[PDB]
Amino acid sequence: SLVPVYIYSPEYVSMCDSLAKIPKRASMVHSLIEAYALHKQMRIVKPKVASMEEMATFHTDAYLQHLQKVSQEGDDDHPDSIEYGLGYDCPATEGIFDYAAAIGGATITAAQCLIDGMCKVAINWSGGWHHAKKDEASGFCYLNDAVLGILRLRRKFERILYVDLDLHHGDGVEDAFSFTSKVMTVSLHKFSPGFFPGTGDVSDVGLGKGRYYSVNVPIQDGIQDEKYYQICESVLKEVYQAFNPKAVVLQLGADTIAGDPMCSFNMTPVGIGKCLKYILQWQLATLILGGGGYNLANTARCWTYLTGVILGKTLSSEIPDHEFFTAYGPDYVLEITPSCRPDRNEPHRIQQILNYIKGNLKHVVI
Ligand SMILES: Cn1cc(C(=O)Cc2ccccc2)cc1/C=C/C(=O)NO
Ligand SMILES: [K+]
Ligand SMILES: [K+]
Ligand SMILES: [Zn+2]
Ligand SMILES: [Zn+2]
Repeated sequence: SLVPVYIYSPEYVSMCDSLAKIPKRASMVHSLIEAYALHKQMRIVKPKVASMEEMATFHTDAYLQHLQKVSQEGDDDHPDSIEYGLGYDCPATEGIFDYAAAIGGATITAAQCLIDGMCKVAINWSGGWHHAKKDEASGFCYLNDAVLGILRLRRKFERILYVDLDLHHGDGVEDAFSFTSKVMTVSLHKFSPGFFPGTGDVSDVGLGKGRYYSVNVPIQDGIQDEKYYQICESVLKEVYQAFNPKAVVLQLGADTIAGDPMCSFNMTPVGIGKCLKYILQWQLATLILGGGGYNLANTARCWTYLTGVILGKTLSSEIPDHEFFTAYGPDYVLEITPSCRPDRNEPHRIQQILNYIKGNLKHVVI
């Protein structure tokens, strides 16, 4: 149809809530999307928990298995943990395996729907776990659903484009497809000394026949909706022309929005929204994902607003009373206001980058 597919299931939302770093976030988001009763304008779909075999299409058995053990326990001692990433920035708590599988399945489902012509846009705000390596958790990413969806997607579509708008660089997803030309990865993110993962400069382009098939736009603190769109809509224009994608997987981690603990970018869901609109306009099959977002209230407002955009709907400022109303204090409005920090993004260095890029995107043609 022309109607968007909204991957959802009360079981699933509960599952996602159990994640340490972002408790009750999944619920808060569905709850708010429901309060603006947008779900009514979408096609709900239950997540087909990823099979051991499906997850294994990108992750080593050794890893998936170890992730399983620990999940049915508590990583009792296991000094081998570090070998797989389980530690602090990826706590191997109990029953996370089911957690992973739940999410990875959802994203896979989303991709299935897109494949089966059931819709042009499939959503899974829980997904977006872009750091997970083929065999080693990373920055709260125990499973890389982002990649899985791309794989499942490549079944029907030839060239697939992955646009990562999370605050952090989408290393995991990028690596997975660093050596191929069938999948292109575009990532906007804060790049600085010490800032995790600290990978993906602009000189990062890919390897072998995957060279120039990995584009990275390093941004600096303070960037707002103004410049961000300029920068983004600029790159996405080139990428589109020189790549001609068949489908698109878009990660929209809200850890870039003003107010997020990450205190780096100074974006508001409206800006990210404009980027979303620009992509959607290509009317290719598109798989939407969540990801970072740690100022929960805000993360909810953001993704809800975006969901609105996806429906070409205009939401009212008044935050609809709902299960978490209290949380949107003290103004209870949808809009987010950019903090008052300077935008350390020198316009010279920027244009310098947008050329470096389009220049590399020149080869992609040739
Ligand atoms: C909150 N978080 C902490 C880490 C680290 O492991 C390390 C770190 C080290 C020095 C400065 C800042 C962060 C990674 C994340 C989030 C990733 C994310 O949301 N991906 O989508
Ligand atoms: K990113
Ligand atoms: K690539
Ligand atoms: Zn272990
Ligand atoms: Zn992030």
